[PDB]
Amino acid sequence: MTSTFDRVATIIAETCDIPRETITPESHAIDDLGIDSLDFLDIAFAIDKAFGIKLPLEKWTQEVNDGKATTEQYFVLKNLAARIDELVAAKGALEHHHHHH
Repeated sequence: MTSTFDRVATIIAETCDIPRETITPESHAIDDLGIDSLDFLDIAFAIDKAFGIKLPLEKWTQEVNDGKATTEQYFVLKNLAARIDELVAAKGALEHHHHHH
């Protein structure tokens, strides 16, 4: 299991001084966790380093605000982790499988 959510939940924990374990996959960064979109830029930049991916977070936030998309689709842990995991697979070409404890 490439626990993409797990690593991002840890990043969020470090960001907003909160326990990682209380962040569930269906937690909304803004509505639920009470984390502003500006902090979510820093979170995404920490993901950018961690996974070695380029999150177009600027366009995703723009889609939300311009009614192209809803906030949930990019700012919920399950959806965000899926976006990340797609970009890890796309850049990797080979399988991004990594086992851990």
